[PDB]
Amino acid sequence: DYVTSGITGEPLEAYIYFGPVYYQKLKHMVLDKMHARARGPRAVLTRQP
Amino acid sequence: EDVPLLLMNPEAGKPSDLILTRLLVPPLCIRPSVVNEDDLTMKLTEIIFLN
Repeated sequence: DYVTSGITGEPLEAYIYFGPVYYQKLKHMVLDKMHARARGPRAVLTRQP
Repeated sequence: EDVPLLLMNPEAGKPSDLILTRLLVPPLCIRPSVVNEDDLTMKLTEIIFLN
């Protein structure tokens, strides 16, 4: 399709390929994977985290 | 004289030392009391009991 750029207002040189594709959200979200440790609980036997 | 021919360094060991007749017990930081007690504590208790 003939497609106009939203930043500059001028049209684009190459045509752009639009269409509805079935995307599906996977379960790996970053709010469950972001993790940090400054210092905290250590093991009783080998005194390392 | 015959100990280095058994390939033992007589400064680091003696042939009499391979048979244990006295036995060290590890400290409490090696066997934690809340693990209740560690398996080495039970085995040492059983050695005292058999004695």
